[PDB]
Amino acid sequence: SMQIFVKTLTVKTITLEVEPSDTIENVKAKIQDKEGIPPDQQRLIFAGKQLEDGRTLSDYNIQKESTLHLVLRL
Amino acid sequence: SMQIFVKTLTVKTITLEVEPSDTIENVKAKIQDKEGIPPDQQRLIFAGKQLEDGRTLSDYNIQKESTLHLVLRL
Repeated sequence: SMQIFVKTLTVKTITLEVEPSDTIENVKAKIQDKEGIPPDQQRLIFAGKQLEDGRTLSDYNIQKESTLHLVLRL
Repeated sequence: SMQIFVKTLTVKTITLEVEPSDTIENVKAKIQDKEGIPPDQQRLIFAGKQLEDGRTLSDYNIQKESTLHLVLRL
């Protein structure tokens, strides 16, 4: 009869396949391919630091099964 | 070649087909059908007010194409 919309906000953990030498920028692109989030809205955080696009995961000693935090720009 | 995890707060907006006389409990039942969230783990919000199970969409003046907000609770 009638349609309503429900906007949901959940805690979600995504898994990515990466190389220690991938840049933060390449990681944001992989997040886009999986979530449809453009890279310019993505803020990636590890151990309290904002991750810089032009650096690699190894630059931040992001190892296997490390967990990044993704926060979106408003 | 490694696996990493990215934890994010993800926004998903769902559409529901309802009648103005549907109870909130009936609406949560439809959310379960489409997202698999049981009604007691659902915190359903309209216009900043938490919606009560025994009340209808009309009671809260929820009209066509209205948007509700949902977060998960234990």
